[PDB]
Amino acid sequence: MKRTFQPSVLKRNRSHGFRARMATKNGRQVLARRRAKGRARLTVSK
Amino acid sequence: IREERLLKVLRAPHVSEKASTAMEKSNTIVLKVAKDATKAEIKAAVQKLFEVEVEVVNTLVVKGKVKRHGQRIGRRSDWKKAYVTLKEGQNLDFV
Amino acid sequence: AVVKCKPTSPGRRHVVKVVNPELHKGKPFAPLLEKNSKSGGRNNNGRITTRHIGGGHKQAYRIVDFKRNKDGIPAVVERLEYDPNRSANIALVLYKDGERRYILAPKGLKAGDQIQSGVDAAIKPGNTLPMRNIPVGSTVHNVEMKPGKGGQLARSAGTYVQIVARDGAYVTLRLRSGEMRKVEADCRATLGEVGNAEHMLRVLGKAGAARWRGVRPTVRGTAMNPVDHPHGGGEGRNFGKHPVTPWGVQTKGKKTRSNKRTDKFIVRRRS
RNA sequence: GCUCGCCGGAAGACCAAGGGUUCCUGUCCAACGUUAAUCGGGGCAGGGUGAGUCGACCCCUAAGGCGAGGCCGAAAGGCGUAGUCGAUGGGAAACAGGUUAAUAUUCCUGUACUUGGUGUUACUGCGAAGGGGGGACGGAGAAGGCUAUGUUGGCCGGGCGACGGUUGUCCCGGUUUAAGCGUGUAGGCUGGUUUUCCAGGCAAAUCCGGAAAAUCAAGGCUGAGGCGUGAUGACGAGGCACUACGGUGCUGAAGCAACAAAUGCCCUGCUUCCAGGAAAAGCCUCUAAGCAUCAGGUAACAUCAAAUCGUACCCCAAACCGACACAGGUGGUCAGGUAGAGAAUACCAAGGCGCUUGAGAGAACUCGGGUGAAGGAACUAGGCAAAAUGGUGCCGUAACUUCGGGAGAAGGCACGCUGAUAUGUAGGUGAGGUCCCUCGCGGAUGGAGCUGAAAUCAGUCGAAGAUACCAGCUGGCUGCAACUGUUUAUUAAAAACACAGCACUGUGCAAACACGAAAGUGGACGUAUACGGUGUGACGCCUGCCCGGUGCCGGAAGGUUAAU
RNA sequence: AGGACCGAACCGACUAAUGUUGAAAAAUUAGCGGAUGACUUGUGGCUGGGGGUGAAAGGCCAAUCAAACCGGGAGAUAGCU
Repeated sequence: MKRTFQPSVLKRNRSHGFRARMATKNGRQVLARRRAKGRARLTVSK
Repeated sequence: IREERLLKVLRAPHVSEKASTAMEKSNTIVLKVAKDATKAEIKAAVQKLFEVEVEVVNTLVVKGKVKRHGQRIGRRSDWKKAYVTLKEGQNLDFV
Repeated sequence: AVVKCKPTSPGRRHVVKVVNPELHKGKPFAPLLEKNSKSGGRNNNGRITTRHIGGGHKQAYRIVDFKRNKDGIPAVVERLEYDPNRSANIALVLYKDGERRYILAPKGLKAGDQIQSGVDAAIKPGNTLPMRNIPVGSTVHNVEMKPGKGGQLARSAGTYVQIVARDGAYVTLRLRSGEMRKVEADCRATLGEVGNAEHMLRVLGKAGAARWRGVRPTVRGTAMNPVDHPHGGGEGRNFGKHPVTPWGVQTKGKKTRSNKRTDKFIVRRRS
């Protein structure tokens, strides 16, 4: 039936995109944790 | 425009059946150009370097394919293609 | 014209609608209009601070003049309009000099009526003036509580205030709620009453009607679960407690008025 | 290649989203594909996406977001002003044909269009973040004008046909043509023009609004479609040449008329209702600071520019969301024929498919169906399921009723074809002609052609004519709930919830209340005919007793009591 | 005129059977209810867990809800197995 993931790009990027993280204290802490674990990509970007 | 930029625009002649077709039938040549060059600069650069008259330059961007080498997934680089219309009094040189 | 409907469908049965034939059919006066957005009864935290609001038809804000401060310049009534923003009707009036303003439409008002505001104005309904110049005992609406602020009291349809006392700087009013309140005599008021007093007669007849008016359903507390309300579940139909608001404060008789500022003004409570 | 079969308001065609090369060619068959696979949406290599006018960008704002100063807050931070972002909305302009193995409104042929820059020339009061208009807005309804489109006829090309009959009232196929530009029609809206005054439009105004005369009756605005051009052009059944048999080249008939007709357009219109139906910029005009032979504006011709990004393919799905090539889920657009009220249904067209294991056999049993003697609920918790009803017109219809209903109550009757009334009627459309004209896309007359119900009478076939698909079971008594609604996504749709209404009570506006340590916000740009809370729950009849208990409201005399 | 009637798309989920290591972690087939509105649906936004939101079923918040999910305290504690 209608499942849980109905994808949208504009949605995806406003919610989790780079800039969206950088907006806030918490977000920059996420990006800190990721850079510390050494991910391939931090956020969802194209 | 500066000439120094110009000589950096045009990478290579594009060779294929479509290419040959337009070159023969419509009097048009096909170029791989630097990803960032524009219709202005390509018009300039052909008119300058091949010294022949350009009518108009149409362009497109080719997304490189995705390949596998030994299980590894690579991505062929993008690039830009330009259909270059010559005013009819011209006849092709290949150097 | 208050009229019942022939019941051609169960919904239509109890409907009483109030048809004022004198109202302007066709668009309002545009330069006097504003944009208005419905809030869903939700504050700047997006929470619902006031339940039971939302949906409703779209409305445009008519800019109504409550200060009536354009003075000593006659104005005549062009037409009566329906205001979705309030109970009462309104009037589109034309001051001699070429300005138009909306006002509250008082009783006895109809197209063609000369009115005017200022200290000097004649006493007839639809005229405005500071209240020390008003005959004691007279009936008025659109009353200010502070000089120059604009009207606040008795803006609803059919409402009005009776002026029962003049003493020094303070006139005492009998408010529509039945409560005697002092207001400084320098506050302008408007003669007569608010019209469309039959507003209160009209019956909706069907839930849908209330839902057009921007009113969403109301869940009886004692229907909910004990977690959601103090009134709480029970087995079948069970009450057991004294009635309270959802936040636990006692309702049905508890006085919640507390101000010590405004006290010196209030003579006596309504009863 | 040939027959067969299924979809056809889709199982077709085009998008947005989402995917990201799956597109097209060659080549390969390990793995992948529920089997083989020489095939593929699999592997490897190559090719493929061409824009001033289609989108994004860009200009403008909605809700909402961020937010210099600012207010607030232990810190982080919260709120918000000027701003600045944010489309799902408003903002300039391109069409037909030809072409690729794969793009095309982009390439080519033709024919156009818009906005800017410079230039000339003629004329000239130009200037904004300010002013005013415009942009600019609901539901329902009605029906008149049309067009897409279709059917028949004329026309043109071909056909006399595997089996009786077919030179005829016979058969098959075609009968296509756009934006633009000129024209100004069915319709809708609105009096016009000139002069004087007024300061209301935050300052200014010659513009808007207001007042006063003067004068004229047609004036302006809007507008589908038609007609003309576009077009001696294109497309065009086919035929003639060559062919690697895949195609290439040449040539090219007719290309009209009547009728029906949208849910598309006129129409953001018109009529009506109440629940009273975005904002802002481009756009038009008024002027302030200003600048005056400069500048700048208006028109015609010339001239240049129009950047960048998206463009392949899939989108009712084997490519998106479901772990799979998954019987599920996904918004917008187009809408052929006969029958039909119809976008239902049945069969077909354009077009796409036969759902990626078959081959036999023809047991029990299970699934999905079809039929049944005699009986007809005897079954069972219960007529669960099955059967039956089923259409259109006409006749007929009860208790009870809030007068609307109940009611499609119930029940019954005609229903095919052929002929006549009439070689096709009533209606619908309306040619030719004649007359008129303020001469036209005009008016009247006019009735050829074309279309076309319904009925009645006479006949005829069958067991059966609403022959299929399609398409109410009905009646009697009673519980509860007035009613339409809403609900336990995934065992409960109800008698639960809501409900219109009723009552209590709170609340005087800096409202109670609610969210916030606070600022602030909602309540509301509302104001006691308002707003919140609780209970009851249409309508009709009514709502009796009790203040001792808990609670709430009023009282301050005494007794009692905290910090100090 | 209408929370009017019959009835497709559209929205929903009343019964029955099949399915129950399913074609599907809630479907299919045959019937069933609403279908001009308290309707339905697209794009975007808002409300965040001692909270939301709820025509109120303790329903709903990513197939997890009488207090979501992820990381931490943390090797919680476990007279129990």
